[PDB]
Amino acid sequence: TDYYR
Amino acid sequence: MEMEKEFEQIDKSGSWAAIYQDIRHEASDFPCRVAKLPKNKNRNRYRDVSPFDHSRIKLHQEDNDYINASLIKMEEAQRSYILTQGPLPNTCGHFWEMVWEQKSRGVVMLNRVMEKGSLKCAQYWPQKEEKEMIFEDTNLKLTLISEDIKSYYTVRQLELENLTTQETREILHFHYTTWPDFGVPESPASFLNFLFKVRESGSLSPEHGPVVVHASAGIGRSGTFCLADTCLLLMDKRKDPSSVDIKKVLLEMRKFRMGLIQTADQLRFSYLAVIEGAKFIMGDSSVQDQWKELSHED
Repeated sequence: TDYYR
Repeated sequence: MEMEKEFEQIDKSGSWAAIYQDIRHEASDFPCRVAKLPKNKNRNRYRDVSPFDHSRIKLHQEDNDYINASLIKMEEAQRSYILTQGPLPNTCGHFWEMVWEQKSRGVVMLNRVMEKGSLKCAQYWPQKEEKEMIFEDTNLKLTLISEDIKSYYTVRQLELENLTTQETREILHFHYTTWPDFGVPESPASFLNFLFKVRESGSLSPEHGPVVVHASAGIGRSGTFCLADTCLLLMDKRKDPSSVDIKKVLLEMRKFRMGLIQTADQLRFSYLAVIEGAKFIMGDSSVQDQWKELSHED
């Protein structure tokens, strides 16, 4: 896998 | 120069997005080789948030010394912080191993286990005193001793025991429960009331190891906590408070971990927090009592 931004 | 006159200038122009985008462009870029290694894929919560090789915390084991954590060493302010991600189900043992080895006395949590219907952090501490946690991989035991619940935050007393060495240590857990992801706290008063509770406990003292600060990624909300705390220390040992530039302090912090402060509004908040907090540091003891009343902790 996931992305924060 | 001077933060208060700079604040009013940027708020009138409405250029907070431009000032923040300039910090991102000027931000340091160092390698994250160990973090990108295939064996460490399941040790990272997010693909875009990794620690730099030069400032990463190493575990004291010959197998794999990796943990998504960084040591922010502020030389002039004489304070160090460890910023880490919210631990994963397979990294809770590593998290507590880091706390033991680095001799930390306090853990600051700025998120909730579940935010906006999604899992942001694992339940790494026991919720019940009769249900203690044993981390078999690292040979550690954790027990909840007591908890002091307020309206927007909770202070927990935990006992961490190393089963190999038979030693015991008291860890204080400071949990801010009302700070949304990519958001800002309710008011500078609620933030500062929390920050000074952490300061007065003795967790930030150089007699102990660095305080562990985390959120989900350990960059946004965590960067705001550390930026505001460092800026307040600097205007107490310089004897010229107006010389402190928040942008230069943030860029110095970004040399140790990527993406500290995630939005333009979080940077704006850091300014408000430091301006309001400067009053106590200057010598006015009564404002600490005013923060407690405006925070509505009862």
